[PDB]
Amino acid sequence: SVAHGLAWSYYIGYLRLILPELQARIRTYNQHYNNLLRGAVSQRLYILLPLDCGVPDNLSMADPNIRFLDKLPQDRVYSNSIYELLENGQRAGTCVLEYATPLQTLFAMSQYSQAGFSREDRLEQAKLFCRTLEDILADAPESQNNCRLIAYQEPADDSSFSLSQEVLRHLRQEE
Amino acid sequence: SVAHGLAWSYYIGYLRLILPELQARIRTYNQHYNNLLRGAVSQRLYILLPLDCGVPDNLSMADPNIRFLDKLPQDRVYSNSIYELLENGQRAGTCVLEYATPLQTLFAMSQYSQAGFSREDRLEQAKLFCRTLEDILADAPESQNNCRLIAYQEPADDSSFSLSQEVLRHLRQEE
Ligand SMILES: [Ca+2]
Repeated sequence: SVAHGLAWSYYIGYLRLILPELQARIRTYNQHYNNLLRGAVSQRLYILLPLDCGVPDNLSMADPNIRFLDKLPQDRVYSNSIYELLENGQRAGTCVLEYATPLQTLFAMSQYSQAGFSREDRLEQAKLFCRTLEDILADAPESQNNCRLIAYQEPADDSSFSLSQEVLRHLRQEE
Repeated sequence: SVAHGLAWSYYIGYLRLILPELQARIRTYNQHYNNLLRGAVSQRLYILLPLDCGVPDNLSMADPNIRFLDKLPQDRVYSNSIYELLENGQRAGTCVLEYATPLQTLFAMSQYSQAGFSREDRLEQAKLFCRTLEDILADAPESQNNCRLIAYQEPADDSSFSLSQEVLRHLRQEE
């Protein structure tokens, strides 16, 4: 099961490094664009976990209601992004939002014949990745409340899917 | 069984990306950065895989007989390093050398109390990581002939082990 290693690597190699100073970075950003914003950038890292492992390199196309606002400023250096979430045509929220890159690995594997990795396998591992990461975060309260996991599938009944609504539903669980 | 995911992530997200253009960068380098007495750089990525997962944040400080020579120059950016290997003071070879970074993840895990991840578990995963990666590489020849995995365990009598000697053993049996 690749999911297990993938989740631990993601946590140990990335989340555990960046989450500690996140709260300070967004704050610094908030203080300096407070004139322009008011409608402060919310504080947690929102991690998108599309279970179909479909990962554009751009929420700048994923949803008309998600719009790139700005780069969150400040071996590995971290390029986080701030986005506004619209609803009813209005800005309804702003948050640091990104895809869980290990889902790309799972996707690449399923596309790599020698991996012997079926579509059923990939989805199952994606689910296992999400679950494992949740368990990891559960045991690190400090990190668990510095980020939010947003896992989703697009509906079978080809009714319309809203990535922004998915994000907003979590973002409103807090405040 | 974190080793599974670590190996696949390392292959998909790094090795399979970098190995395709390795021999080109090495060829290119073996001239256009003219240094009179510089020796030819060997053709493959040599990857250090200590089973104890002990990765120094350097590479030279583990062994004075491994000496940094140059950065291998390159749409992502990659940091690879060239070293000369000494034997009785003499230059016995020149190669592109680095540690397998996923072993750092295994070491960090064993240090992370809540992982429930012991030194014994770490060694088991380290071996599995090597075996898994070797298996992956075997079914990807165009990438297997471009790198060499150097897995080793260190004898309790450290006077009986030299990291440079280990690299040299592999370096000597090839082109
Ligand atoms: Ca010893």
